[PDB]
Amino acid sequence: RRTISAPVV
Amino acid sequence: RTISAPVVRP
Amino acid sequence: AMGSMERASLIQKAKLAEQAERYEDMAAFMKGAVEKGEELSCEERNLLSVAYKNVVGGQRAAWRVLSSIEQKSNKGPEVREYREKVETELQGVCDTVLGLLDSHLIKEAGDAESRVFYLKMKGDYYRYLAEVATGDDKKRIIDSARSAYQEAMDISKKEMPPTNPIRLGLALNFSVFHYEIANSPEEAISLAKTTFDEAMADLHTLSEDSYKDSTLIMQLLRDNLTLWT
Amino acid sequence: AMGSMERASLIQKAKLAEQAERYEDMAAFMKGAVEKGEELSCEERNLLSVAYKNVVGGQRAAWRVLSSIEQKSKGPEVREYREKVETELQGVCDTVLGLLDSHLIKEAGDAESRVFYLKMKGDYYRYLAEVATGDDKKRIIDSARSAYQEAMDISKKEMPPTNPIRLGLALNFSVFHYEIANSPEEAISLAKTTFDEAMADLHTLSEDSYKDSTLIMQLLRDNLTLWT
Repeated sequence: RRTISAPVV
Repeated sequence: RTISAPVVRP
Repeated sequence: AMGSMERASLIQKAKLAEQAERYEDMAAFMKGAVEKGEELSCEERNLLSVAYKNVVGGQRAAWRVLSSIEQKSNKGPEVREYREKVETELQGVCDTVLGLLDSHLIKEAGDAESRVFYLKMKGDYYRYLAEVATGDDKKRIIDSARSAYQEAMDISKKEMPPTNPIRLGLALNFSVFHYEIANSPEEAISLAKTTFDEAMADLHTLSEDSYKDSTLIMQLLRDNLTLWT
Repeated sequence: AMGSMERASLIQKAKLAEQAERYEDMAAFMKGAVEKGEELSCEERNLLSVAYKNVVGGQRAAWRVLSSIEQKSKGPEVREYREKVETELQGVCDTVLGLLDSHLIKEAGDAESRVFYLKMKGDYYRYLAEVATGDDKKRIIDSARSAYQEAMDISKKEMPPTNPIRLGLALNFSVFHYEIANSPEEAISLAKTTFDEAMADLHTLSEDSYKDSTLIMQLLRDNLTLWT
């Protein structure tokens, strides 16, 4: 786990 | 499908 | 240039390049489509964002590989020179996306969904610049990212439900900015937690489709909370 | 373009571009290395081959995806984009064939280096054949045939039947027979001979040399099952 940002679906 | 010579890693 | 090409042909070729995993071509085709000067549809906004995310994504992951090899400290100039070359390409792409947003896409016209989409994307490409910036330039860039995210948040608070996937994605990216960029973990934890809780409350109104979409993103908030707390 | 950079520095940055999966950068660094005009080491040869194989790899896969879309039917956009990708791939094959004929292919050297470069020449004419038509196709097919044939004649004379470079050459010439020259009989016949003649001498190998030879024998066996 590292900080994750919004994906693009 | 058909396979050709891969890249060699060593 | 894409100036000689029909807008409709540019959109089709953007879709072909996505299918072929040619994301640099997909981004050039979508830029041509934007420069026609008509608004993007929801589908077109997502093509534009997927193209430039893939391009800058590859560059940020290269920059971090090279920046690690550079930081291992106990030495020729080659690693530094290649890290600088990748950095300059990354900055090139962000300035291109930021020029498209300011010249063509960010307006006071349009629904909340388009207005928020474009101000979040502004906040995001300033955030990608802040990751590689130093000194006075970094400070200016951090301020530009904060103002775009804050303006996007103000609109999403007034004009969207707390479960809206665009509003959740914005709140996630803004907490990531608070934590990774602005050295403000308290503000990061507070925003992710409030955003989670406020969205939890409205989930029962949502069909199966929009339930999945809200919860996919609400989990990313909880996973960051797990990591930060 | 890479002219102002030291040869050692281009080799280092080719290795960083590979670690960063920047295969276009890696290819342009290795091209500047070749253009220094000194022979490539076995390790440098492999970095050049890796770099251009990954560039041309992405273009052939894109080209395949668009060609299949084109075949299931109609505005001109699919053909136009297929043609732009085609044009880039030809640009890269022409660069490789130019470096091979200007700098790498020599009458000097061991069998390993001379076969490695003639095989590569066959491979890049084969990639051009995959997208060619008409009179151009016929000339390209003859070019690929003559590079591979020249490489086969050296490897039969100067190399044992287990040698991985000989085996990868024979695998790629069999692919050429099946995919490009529309002779599945010669493809199966070469793959089968290459495999059987290697198996006869397998017992002479040990350690990584045994493993490297059986790696490529598996691919000959994979193609033989797919093709028969």
